[PDB]
Order: sequence, then C-alpha cells, then structure tokens
Amino acid sequence: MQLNQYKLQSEIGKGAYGVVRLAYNESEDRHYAMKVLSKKKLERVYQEIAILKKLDHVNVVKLIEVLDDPAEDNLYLVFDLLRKGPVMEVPCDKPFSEEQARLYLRDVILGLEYLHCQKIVHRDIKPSNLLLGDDGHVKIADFGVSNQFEGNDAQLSSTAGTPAFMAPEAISDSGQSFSGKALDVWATGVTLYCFVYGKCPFIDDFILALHRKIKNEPVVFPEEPEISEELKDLILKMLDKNPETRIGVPDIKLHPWVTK
Ligand SMILES: CCS(=O)(=O)Nc1ccc2c(c1)[C@H](/C(=N/c1ccc(CN3CCCCC3)cc1)c1ccccc1)C(=O)N2
Repeated sequence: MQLNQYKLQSEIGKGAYGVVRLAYNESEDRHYAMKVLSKKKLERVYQEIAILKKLDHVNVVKLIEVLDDPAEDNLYLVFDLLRKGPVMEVPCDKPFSEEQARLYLRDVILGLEYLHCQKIVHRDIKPSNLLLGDDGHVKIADFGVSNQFEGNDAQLSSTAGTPAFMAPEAISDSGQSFSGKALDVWATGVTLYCFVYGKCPFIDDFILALHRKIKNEPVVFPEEPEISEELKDLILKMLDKNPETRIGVPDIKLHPWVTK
C-alpha cells in the first residue's frame, strides 16, 4: 500500500483509534510511524490536529504531516519513528534506577512545561506514552485525550485518560470543574513512581476499588527497592490529593532531587 510518498509496511501497535504502521519514504530513505485513524470511530478534530502540528519540542513527539481523502474513512498522521518504543510498560519485573528515573523525569517536566506554555493539557501522561528517542531522551506522545485551553489553565468536567493515572479531584463527586495542569502533575507523579517501582502506587482490577484507593489511600513506598528520602518527598508532593497545594512544574524544577 502506497499513500502518496509513503510505502506502508508492517504494523507496530494498535488501539481504539486504529493502528500505527511503519511508513517508508523512499524519496528521503527514512521510515516513519503512521498512525491510521478511523473517522467513524472518532469538525473539531481537524482544528485540534492542526494545533498538534504546530508543536515543536525535543521532548514532544513531532507530528510531521496529515494525509486525508475526505471521501474516505482513514486519517493518516505521520510522526517521527522512535524504534526503541515506549520507555516502560507497567507492571514490569525490574524498574529503572533512581538516577535513570531522574533523567526521564527531567524530560517529561520540560516537555510538560512546554505543552502548558502552549496552552495544552495532555491528560494521559504515563510510561507507555513516553517514547524513548535514539538520543536517550523520552518524548511525550498520544495527544488523543489532550485539550487546548485559554488563560492560565484548563477548566475540566469530563474525565479522560487512563484510570490509574487520574487525579483524585477528577474522579471525585466534586459538583465542580478541576484544573487540567494539576492533573498532568499527578499523572507525572504516578509515572515517576512507576519509573522506580515498575508498578502503579494505586492498583486494583476493580475500577471502583481503584477509585477508592486513589481518593482515600496514602502513597505507600515498598520496602524494596529503597529510594532516597528526597525522591519520596517529591513523589508525595506530586501525589498530594489536594490540587490546591500539589506541587507545580516551576517548583518541581527547583526540587532538590530534580536539581541534584
Ligand atoms: C502510544 C503513542 S501513539 O498514540 O500510538 N502515538 C505515536 C506517535 C509517534 C510514534 C509512535 C506512536 C511510535 C511507536 N513506536 C514503536 C512501537 C513498538 C516498537 C517495538 N516493535 C516490536 C515488534 C517489531 C516492531 C517493533 C517500536 C516502536 C508506537 C506505536 C504504537 C504504540 C506505541 C508506540 C513511534 O515510533 N513513533
């Protein structure tokens, strides 16, 4: 299958959207990752995809181009190919070192800072959505649940993303909207915990039990592997159940663990 300048080759991943496939550009001798969406599965989307194409940061996966036959179902988003794939899948048998987790936390924070400066909240930060670049740095991927906002923050009502990474305020009977940036800090906190432990801080196969744990249980650090008191401090501030006091990106950047 040829799609303009790309030869579509084998599948490398699948989802609710559709698939991701290798796309060979012969005129460049470069492979790409082509995300093939179904329009029936998805007006407003065309505008959101156009915002995503404007994004340019070393810790955000670059959307190269969009191909579309309006008379047909498929929508093709062409991205940079990162052949090392997701940095981690949870749960896993062996986590990263604390030192390695730090380099990846720095990447995510810089990427997130950049997205928030561009008035985007990601809403699905998690290890499997962090692609490992050939330069050793992670790039934030999967913007399917992201939202653009105006002003200083997103104000949100609906829940979206991955249950195990959703902040308490997003799943609580608030009768009130919640701030989108603090959702991304929380999710990054869950992610950070996954980097050093290989498992989420709140785990349950039963969604109501998962929600209860997220809302009601404190973070419990496994006795092994041991981590630094400084990392524990950062994780507890990022997983503060109160979004009003939960640490922000500016302070995360100044945290002693991050700067050490
Ligand atoms: C989950 C991210 S997404 O929403 O699919 N977006 C996205 C954007 C840009 C990308 C990608 C995805 C990938 C991407 N790369 C990737 C995925 C899987 C592997 C490992 N396989 C192992 C089996 C043989 C082929 C290679 C290597 C690279 C990917 C696709 C689907 C799910 C997770 C990761 C890539 O290289 N660039």
